[PDB]
Amino acid sequence: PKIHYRKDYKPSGFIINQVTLNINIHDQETIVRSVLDMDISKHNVGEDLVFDGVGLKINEISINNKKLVEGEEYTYDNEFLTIFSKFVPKSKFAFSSEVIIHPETNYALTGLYKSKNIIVSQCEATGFRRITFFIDRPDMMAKYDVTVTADKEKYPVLLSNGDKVNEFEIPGGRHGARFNDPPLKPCYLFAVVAGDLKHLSATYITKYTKKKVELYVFSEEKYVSKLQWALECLKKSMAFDEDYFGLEYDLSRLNLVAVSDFNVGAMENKGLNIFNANSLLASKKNSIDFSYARILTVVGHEYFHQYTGNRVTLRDWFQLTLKEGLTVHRENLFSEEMTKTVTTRLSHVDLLRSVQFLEDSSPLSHPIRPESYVSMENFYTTTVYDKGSEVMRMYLTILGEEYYKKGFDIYIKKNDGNTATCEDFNYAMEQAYKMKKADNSANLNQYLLWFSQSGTPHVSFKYNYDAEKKQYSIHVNQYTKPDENQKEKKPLFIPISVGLINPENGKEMISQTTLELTKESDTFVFNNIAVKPIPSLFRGFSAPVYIEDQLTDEERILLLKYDSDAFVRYNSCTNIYMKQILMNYNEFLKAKNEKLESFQLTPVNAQFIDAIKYLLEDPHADAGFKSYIVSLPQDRYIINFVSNLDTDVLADTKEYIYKQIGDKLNDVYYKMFKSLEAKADDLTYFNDESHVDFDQMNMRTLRNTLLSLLSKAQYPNILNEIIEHSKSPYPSNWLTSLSVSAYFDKYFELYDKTYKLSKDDELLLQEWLKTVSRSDRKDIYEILKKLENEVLKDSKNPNDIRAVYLPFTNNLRRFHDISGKGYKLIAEVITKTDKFNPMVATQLCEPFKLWNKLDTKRQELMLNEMNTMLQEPQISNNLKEYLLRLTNK
Ligand SMILES: O=C(N[C@@H](C(=O)NO)c1ccc(-c2cc(F)c(F)c(F)c2)cc1)[C@@H](F)C(F)(F)F
Ligand SMILES: [Mg+2]
Ligand SMILES: [Mg+2]
Ligand SMILES: [Mg+2]
Ligand SMILES: [Mg+2]
Ligand SMILES: [Zn+2]
Repeated sequence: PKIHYRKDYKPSGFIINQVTLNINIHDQETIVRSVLDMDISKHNVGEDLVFDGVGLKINEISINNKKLVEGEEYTYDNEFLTIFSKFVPKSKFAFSSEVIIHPETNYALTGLYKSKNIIVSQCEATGFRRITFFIDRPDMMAKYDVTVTADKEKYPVLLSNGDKVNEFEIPGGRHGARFNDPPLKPCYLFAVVAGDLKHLSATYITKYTKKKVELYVFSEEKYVSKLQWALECLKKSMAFDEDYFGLEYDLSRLNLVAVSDFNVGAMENKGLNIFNANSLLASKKNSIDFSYARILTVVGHEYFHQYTGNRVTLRDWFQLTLKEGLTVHRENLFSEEMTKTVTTRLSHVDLLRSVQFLEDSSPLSHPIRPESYVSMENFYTTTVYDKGSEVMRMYLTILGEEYYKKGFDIYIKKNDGNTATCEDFNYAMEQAYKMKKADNSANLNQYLLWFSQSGTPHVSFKYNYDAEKKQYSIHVNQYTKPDENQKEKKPLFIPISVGLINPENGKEMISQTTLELTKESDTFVFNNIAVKPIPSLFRGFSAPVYIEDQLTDEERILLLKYDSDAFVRYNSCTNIYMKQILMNYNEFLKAKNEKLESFQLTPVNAQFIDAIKYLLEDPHADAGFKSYIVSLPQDRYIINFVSNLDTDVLADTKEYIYKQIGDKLNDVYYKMFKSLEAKADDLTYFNDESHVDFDQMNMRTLRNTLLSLLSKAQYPNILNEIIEHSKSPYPSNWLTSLSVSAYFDKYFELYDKTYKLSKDDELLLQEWLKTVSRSDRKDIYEILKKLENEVLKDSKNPNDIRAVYLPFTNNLRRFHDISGKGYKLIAEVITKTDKFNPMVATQLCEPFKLWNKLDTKRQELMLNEMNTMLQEPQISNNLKEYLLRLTNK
């Protein structure tokens, strides 16, 4: 099993200057003819010519138009084509081949495949080798000349990278299109699409060069009415890159294409971005609210890759975070500016500290630039993406906007048209740092540890105030726990955005201040501090760390009410919740262990409940923020703070705390649920797909959150509200009516009603499936069986499989049933999926990531299912590799 090491990078002994492809699509097979115009590099030492080529059927291979013969001049083992060096030319030469591949039965959705009636490619990371022979690595840059042919009736729309330079008819009802793409590119950015596609289009005129860019968004005919918001988002993306970064699109045309079957969200193929339909298509009648921000982020994300990934590309795959962490960061800047809601940044942090923190304290922990890999298909992680983005964002926090923009432009101008590494980016940032600090002696060498060191730093605080001296001190410590990647962890460059709040009037006591913590510990002192402040720490979540604020709940409540920073207010609330959760958890655990007949629980802080009421009742406060404060921290955030977590005891703990708060605030909840209706459910723009109001959507989130709290509580006659909610035109509302009805006799009536509403739109039905999957039902296993038999069946669509099973795995009480029946069920699905799509099978492993954090019975149960999956004779490379790492084997 080949392990690739970052330190082993060496450039190829060969060069590929030109790729000329003929892709001929037929009913039962696809024939690919390829001529590679090649050369010998200065690094060549007379080695064999070895091409990647996976699952290819060879019809012929030639060098300089001379047929090569198997055995004597070459060998092929279904993974590598080896041409013996005595037969390899010493100067420029042409290599040609004709292979047969079979998109129809390509269910792994890598290489060239069929999604419904669309032929489509996915080449990142090493999928191009499933299409034709190549030296399949991103430093092998080449020009591409691509001809596609196909039955005209089935496949009237033909697309690839570059300009369409010819279209022609072919005898027998066929037709072709030729695309020439002169700029050099790595092969993972090659794409081809063929199908009966329908489109919306527009023309965009660039800000500075005033170039006309044609924008096309494509889908199957059935869903063409769902393309409009995507086009709006594309225009928005282009404008933001122009306005913030001064960057314009360089090509005459940009195509976005939705396909039903896709392993991830989307792919940034040059001039031909290809999307999971769930991340490109929406309409207000047929999509939940979440689709709108999803499409905005994903369209934005693929667009921003045109610079950070496409024009400036990767030397090697170990540099993945250089294009993904940076493009996620650009996408976050964009979406924050587009939505103008504080919950956009909060939602990113919420995801990082639950999902990515879990990963980073799991056996799978890695730095954002790993040292090795076996499977690229398993490399695309929340660590590389989301911790990557936080590391890219810290440069902005450290430099400020002006010098960050200067540094970023240095990176682009210096590396445009080339491969690059993480060091190139740090170097560019460092140049800006020298300018900002006004001495060329300043450096960011310590910053590189963010790329190489794994694990989440813990940052903790102590304070001192001298009332006579008017002198305030913040003592800060950082610590990262040793793990498998470093025995000794080094201190990082941690930027701490801080404010000081006057507790008497809630005002700022100092100007904007970013503490630069560069040692294991430091003391930051402030003079002329007139009164003892409450510190506002890591404003905007200014570093990806565990924050231990060492504040009292009284101080935290003051910040929650009066601080200026949304994240610190949100975090202060989170910290109050966590102190309560840990306390009640231990009390419940003790009662369980000692088999107590009676015991006490510590009630929720009443001033805290009063603070929530205060904020909820404030008509000038933000609805999205309001929905965060009435929600306990995510289970996957909580689990980072508890050893041997008994999921039952945690379920009882959450139940107690929600009941405590609802016993005081339910009337407030109910009043708000009713008063929010007019604005939240306003239909004025329901038939305008260009009008998206993120505040209004946050009001609906708040109503739907409140409705859930009231339904769980069995608030008097809340079922009436539920039934009326089911008649709302907004799918976020009527799907919510299904999940909250779980607590009532009406559940299966709403199940049928909402099914009938959902069944004729592919993506809406997947949303319905998710809603059922995550329904708080005691009969949820019986319900899942019904979904399998009646709706899911033997679908190989990753959207269908993920929709049915993943939401259920977050059911704390039932997925973690002490019998192990939920672990058994998800392992059976993983093994079944692994037969045809190893990448998605490993995605479906996600609930096992925390296995060694649970109580010892559940650790044993999970480990048993993982060992069972590992023992499957036909297990894929992906899944084997992943489970071996996860189980510390
Ligand atoms: O869709 C995502 N990421 C893709 C991306 O970065 N688009 O710009 C992405 C694209 C391709 C792959 C990928 C990697 C492989 F190794 C494959 F085999 C494969 F089929 C897809 C993974 C993630 C999500 F991270 C996002 F962006 F949040 F939606
Ligand atoms: Mg094959
Ligand atoms: Mg503009
Ligand atoms: Mg389908
Ligand atoms: Mg290990
Ligand atoms: Zn990306």
